[PDB]
Amino acid sequence: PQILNMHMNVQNGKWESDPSGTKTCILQYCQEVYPELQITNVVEATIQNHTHIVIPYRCLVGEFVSDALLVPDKCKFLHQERMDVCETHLHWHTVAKETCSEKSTNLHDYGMLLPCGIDKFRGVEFVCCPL
Amino acid sequence: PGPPGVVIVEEITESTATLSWSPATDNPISSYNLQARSPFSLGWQTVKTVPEVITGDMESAMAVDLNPWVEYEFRVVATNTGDPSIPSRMIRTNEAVPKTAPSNVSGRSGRRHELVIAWEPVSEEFQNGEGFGYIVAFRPNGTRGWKEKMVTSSEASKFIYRDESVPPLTPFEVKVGVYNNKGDGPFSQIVVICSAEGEPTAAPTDVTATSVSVSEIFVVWKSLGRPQGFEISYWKDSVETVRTRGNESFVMLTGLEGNTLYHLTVRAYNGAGYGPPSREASTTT
Repeated sequence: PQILNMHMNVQNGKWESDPSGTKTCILQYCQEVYPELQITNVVEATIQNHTHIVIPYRCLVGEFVSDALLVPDKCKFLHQERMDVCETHLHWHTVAKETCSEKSTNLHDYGMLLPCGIDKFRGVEFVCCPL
Repeated sequence: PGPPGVVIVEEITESTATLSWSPATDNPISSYNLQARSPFSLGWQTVKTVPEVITGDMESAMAVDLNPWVEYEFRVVATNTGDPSIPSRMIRTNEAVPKTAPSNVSGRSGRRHELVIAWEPVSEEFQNGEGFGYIVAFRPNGTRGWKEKMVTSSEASKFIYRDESVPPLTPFEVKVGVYNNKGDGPFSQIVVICSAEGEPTAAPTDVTATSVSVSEIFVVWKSLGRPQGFEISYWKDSVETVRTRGNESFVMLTGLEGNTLYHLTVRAYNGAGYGPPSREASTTT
């Protein structure tokens, strides 16, 4: 489940337009699109029907479960966490990317940890891979 | 000899606490001895100190070999052996990286596409800091890379990974590490656990019931979900369930009524659940 505005059909696997045909340009919209699901939070991750490149918002269902990251061979699994802060997804992505740059590596994958608000988290998990 | 006054903890490190005390009363004292108590200690226990022997003229010492991030409580004892001193205030050693990986990394029963990993949780005595958690790493047996999952609950004892592409009974190399606020810890030794094996999917076939005595009926029968045993339900024309002696293909119902028609169904079970019932068999005692 993820999100005129378009959303993912969890039964078919394709993108459908706004159900009412009026909503254009987040958490409340996830809940109205998937009323059968318990949407508790949202987080940032090409759609036609004219093509557009967009980064969709994942409608997080139920209690938060951290993503399982893939660690290829010869790479490192790293993570940061602070119980005394609460930052955005863009912040932790930049922190993860800058952390791999300090070690002269690239940011291969990353995920969020410990939500503290609507699309705001207290930690980050990521994987740096060699050049 | 008299008891010392009270212990004053002056400096605290990760495994070391510098503490002093007011001297006891000599009624010639040979040495002072230090004891500590933690929520994980079995009462008061003696501690290693610097110097190794605290002579009678010394009013202070440095307790060593303490565990990081553990609440402690100290007291002094005089010996020429007298009564102990008044217990000190509750302190806590400084944080450190974790050094203890969880034990008994094993698997559990689960659904047809679940990899259920389990482990014995680590007590606060060996977490060594705040924000303690586990790092569950797993990979198909023989592969190179790892899939890693962060378990932020310190009391968590298992984790379930769901993958529709992983077939049942697939062997996975699994490690479970530790971490806290000050840094990562060690991983456990690699164990190999298989995935899934869901509920038994096939029902017993050729269920043959035959009257043996006036109160006994012998039953015999013949996949995806391995059977750990069979449960047999029998009713007259009062539902009663019975089970097998392990993974066998037969039971003997006892304590039945004489010259009475009984109906019967059999179904298998394992740790995940039950299977589909078999065709209804029936005989008369």
